[PDB]
Amino acid sequence: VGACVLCNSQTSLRCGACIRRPFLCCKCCYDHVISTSHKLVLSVNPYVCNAPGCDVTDVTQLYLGGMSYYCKSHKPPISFPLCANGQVFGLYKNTCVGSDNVTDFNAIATCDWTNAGDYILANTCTERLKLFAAETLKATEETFKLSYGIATVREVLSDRELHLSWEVGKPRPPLNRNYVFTGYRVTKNSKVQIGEYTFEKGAVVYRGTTTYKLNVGDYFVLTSHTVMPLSAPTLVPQEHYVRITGLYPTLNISDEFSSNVANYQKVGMQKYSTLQGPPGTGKSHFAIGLALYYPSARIVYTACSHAAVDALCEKALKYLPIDKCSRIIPAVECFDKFKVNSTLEQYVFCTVNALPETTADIVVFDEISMATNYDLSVVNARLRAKHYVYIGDPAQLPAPRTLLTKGTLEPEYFNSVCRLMKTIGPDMFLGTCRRCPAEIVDTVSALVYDNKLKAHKDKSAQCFKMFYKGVITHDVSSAINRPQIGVVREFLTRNPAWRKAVFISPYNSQNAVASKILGLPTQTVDSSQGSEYDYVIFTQTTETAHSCNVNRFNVAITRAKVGILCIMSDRDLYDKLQFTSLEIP
Amino acid sequence: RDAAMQRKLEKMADQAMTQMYKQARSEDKRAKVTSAMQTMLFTMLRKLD
Amino acid sequence: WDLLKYDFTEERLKLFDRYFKYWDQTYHPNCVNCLDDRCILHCANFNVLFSTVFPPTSFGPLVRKIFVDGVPFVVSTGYHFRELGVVHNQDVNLHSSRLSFKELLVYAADPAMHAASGNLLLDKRTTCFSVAA
Ligand SMILES: [Zn+2]
Ligand SMILES: [Zn+2]
Ligand SMILES: [Zn+2]
Ligand SMILES: [Zn+2]
Repeated sequence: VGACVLCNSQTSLRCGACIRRPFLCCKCCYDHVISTSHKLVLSVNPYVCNAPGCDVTDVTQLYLGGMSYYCKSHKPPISFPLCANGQVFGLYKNTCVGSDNVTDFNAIATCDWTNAGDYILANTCTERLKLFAAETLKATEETFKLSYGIATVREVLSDRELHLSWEVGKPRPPLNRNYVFTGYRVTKNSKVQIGEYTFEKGAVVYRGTTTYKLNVGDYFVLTSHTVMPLSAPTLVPQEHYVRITGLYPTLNISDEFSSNVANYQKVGMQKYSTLQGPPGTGKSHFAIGLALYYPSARIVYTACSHAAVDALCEKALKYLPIDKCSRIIPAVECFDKFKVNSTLEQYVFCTVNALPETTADIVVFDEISMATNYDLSVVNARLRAKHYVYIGDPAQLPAPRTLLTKGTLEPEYFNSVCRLMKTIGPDMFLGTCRRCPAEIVDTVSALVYDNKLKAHKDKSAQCFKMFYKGVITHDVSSAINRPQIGVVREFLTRNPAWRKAVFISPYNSQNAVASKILGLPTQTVDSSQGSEYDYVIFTQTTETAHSCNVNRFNVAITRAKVGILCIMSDRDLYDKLQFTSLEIP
Repeated sequence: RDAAMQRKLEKMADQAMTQMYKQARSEDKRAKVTSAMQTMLFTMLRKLD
Repeated sequence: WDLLKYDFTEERLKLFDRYFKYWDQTYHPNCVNCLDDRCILHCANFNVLFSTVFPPTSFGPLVRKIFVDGVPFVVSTGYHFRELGVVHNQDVNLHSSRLSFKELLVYAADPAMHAASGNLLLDKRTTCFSVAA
């Protein structure tokens, strides 16, 4: 029993062909089943013919025979069809509104999430339909994870390097950081979890959370989890106030957080606020000055990944009292300097999936770009706050979309908060970049910040760009550009100091080859987000949409604090770069 | 003919409605007692010392 | 006697050897191994006799610790009848995962958990052995 996701009318009908089994009113269920291939409908009892050895499950081909559902073949003389009169027979038939258009629901329910239009519709439909679309997309991703074959340790070459035998008849998932596996050991009549692992091509080099002496028999599977159903909206209704509501500012503040003080007051002006912080602008500084500006307020700091929550905890250790901070860890090594699992603490640092059902004065959700509507909705469901502070950057990386193959996802379609801060603009903005040199700041501000981001540092004269296509070779799930790595080698020989730089590439295979040949530390642009280095050497390695993405390029080029070398294969981004052009040797 | 075909149908439809209603009610009570029993066991175990 | 000793089979055979040495019919210390109902009665009689020897605190449910979802429980897995001897469960599950409705129903019925959680009782109003409150 439930409420029609399209009508909110109390209903006992669920669609059996939809993976999330959403609740639908009689009229909505009728229109959906007659407009798609979805013919299985669930009630308190499923709408299926109960005849012995009969397979008729279509709702339009079933009748109420006596006390059961029967097909036309097996029905008694006294029967009336399940699907008739423009409605579906079921509970609360009199109370039913229906919908003029079921196109959005039909598209969301029947889409395979392989087109950018599906995500656009998900981010632009009704709020209940947004929740349903997030549920469907996450469940589809979880199921698609099960489609991958099992990789078993066939022989151990050495430590940190393995040999894998893959399951026959099933595809092999890409071996990168986005696909974190889990090891499993063989026992008598059961199976035991031995750690979470990631794999790369060597033979496979494996990086595990915990070290082991694993041998033949252990096999690695991408762990999937149950998708709980969403109830709260991705965003609470917007309320604007005339006075600081529920907060009491401190009368003494330091110069470290003075510049944000006005923005802090804006936190009290509205139910929720959106913050756009470019790289190196002090998003953590703002988030912790919010607490220092309202010392009595109980604040919950949340982020999708453990890394961002750990960074928030690191900042809190720097400015906030340790006894007022508690890190919530569910039953991966994370921050372990706060007291563990203390819900009632004034400052509560926790990831999205491990949050407790609680209230707070302020809920600060960091790194909004990585978030999905699922995370936003579940955060609103578990946390009750007078004020919400969404912190991130639409110009940075979103959550990866494995099922998306056709089309590219724009920043406005990353999530509801992303939609707001891309359409109506962020509630407040961090306009000073303290990390990157002037060239990089100007480049990113002209690219994705509408020439608003300003440079704290001067020009470092160490920002260089080179236009070099090279040769692109493709392996199972990545791309390699050896001539670009050779150009980097020549640059390193002519500029030995740049050997302190960190190589960054959008492809894991290019990173592996660069680590093997150059000796530099290597980072994917996806994993480089949130970090910073003095010198950065970046090779585009392709001209595909993945490497030419403006958010990805911004993240890649904002990792440098002093100097950056850019080997560009795309002419558009190379010309966009405000760097000193270099000639190919 | 076509009226004795109908006025005898709302009776069986109404009783089917009532039946699956009480079946849903009983099923909900089933979940309720499941939750109560499990929480009672987990509360009584915590005293084990 | 040791409090934790529950199987007194050897003492039962010793007593039968001592006092009824030349009684032709065979004797089964635990009534599980009987051949049919008549042998059940015939062994139960001698067990009724011999059960007046052993301490009263060795008769009743036999508890064992079993973890479910990593949670240590205390559940009944066997019984020590005065007349039938020792009977062990055959489908005891150790280190199980989830408790269905039947499993919760059973584990909420037997006095194992209720007794193991309660406090010790001593009542002077009666003579029958008392367990707890
Ligand atoms: Zn459907
Ligand atoms: Zn409806
Ligand atoms: Zn049939
Ligand atoms: Zn016998």
